[PDB]
Amino acid sequence: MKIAFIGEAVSGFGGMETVISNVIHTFENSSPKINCEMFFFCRNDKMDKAWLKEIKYAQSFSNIKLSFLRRAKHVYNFSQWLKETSPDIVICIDVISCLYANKARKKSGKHFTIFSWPHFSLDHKKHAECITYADYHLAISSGIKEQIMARGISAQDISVVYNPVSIKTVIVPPPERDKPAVFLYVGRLKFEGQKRVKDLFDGLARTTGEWQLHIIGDGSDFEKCQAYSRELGIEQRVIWYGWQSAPWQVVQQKIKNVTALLLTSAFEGFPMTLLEAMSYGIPCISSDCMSGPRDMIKPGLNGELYTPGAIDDFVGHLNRVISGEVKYQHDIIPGTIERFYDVLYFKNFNNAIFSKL
Repeated sequence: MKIAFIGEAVSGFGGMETVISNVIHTFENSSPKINCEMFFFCRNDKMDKAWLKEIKYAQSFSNIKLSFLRRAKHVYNFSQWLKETSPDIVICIDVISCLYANKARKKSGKHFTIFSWPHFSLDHKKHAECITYADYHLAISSGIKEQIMARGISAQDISVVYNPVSIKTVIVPPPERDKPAVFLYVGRLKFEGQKRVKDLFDGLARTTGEWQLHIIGDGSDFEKCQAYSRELGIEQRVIWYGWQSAPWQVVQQKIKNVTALLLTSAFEGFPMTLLEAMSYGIPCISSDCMSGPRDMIKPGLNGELYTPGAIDDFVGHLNRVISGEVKYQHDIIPGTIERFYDVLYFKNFNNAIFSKL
């Protein structure tokens, strides 16, 4: 004991919430308990509490409209909480909370260590400069580590902890020989913007060889993406599943054989679907975007990376996996993401904290 996990209020149904609750519980059962608590800075109470089931938390509100005054109230409320708790460790799940923690530490008179643990590219969310208010840093990607070092932080004060995925006991095999290649896209649909489904279709339309694309997800651009597939003349090779609560059940039950999962984004907070696909042995072809894919994909071994915007290179990767010129062995791909699996992840996460202490 004792570790405080603090951050601005979240929706309550995110991937981030899943990792946080999971990390707290296995901290809570590590030693006799090593105690964990959470503190949220909120504008309202719209956050769902389901995920905080067995989690002790407190909140600070504040909906004053001048942000200077709202931050002042948050720093005060968290300063008082620090006096009633006494945590040894404060871990901030967003960058603005690093500022709140630092200012409330001086105000409260308490002594503790502040870790940042952001869950999105600093360059793509506000308040990036607030990262410098933490003592040490827990980076879920090498890209995040580079962004922190760019603000003057020493690499020795940043540990890359990645993010966790569960070990699977089934493998999704490739299509049998002489069957069309089967590509998979899992995610919210955006035609350009962050996801660039346009690039996915542009690349697939230029490829050589028989292929089929299975798309699990939707979004406002659904109709625009459908019309673009018709414009490119690929519409009979695309199968749309809409939103799906359990995409990997759809993969096993309905699709059964997969050549590769494709991701064509301009940026990602953390591409958890890539980890999920590799944990089932599915190779991934991804843009090398900020951030995450380059930490998971090993070119030639479990998939490929292409330079952002290099659609010609993407098409080359697609042609080669279709032809067999490059072959990814689905049976060994789950072993290529060893450092992401729950138990080893938590081991290095725990060590990244107590080694700085």
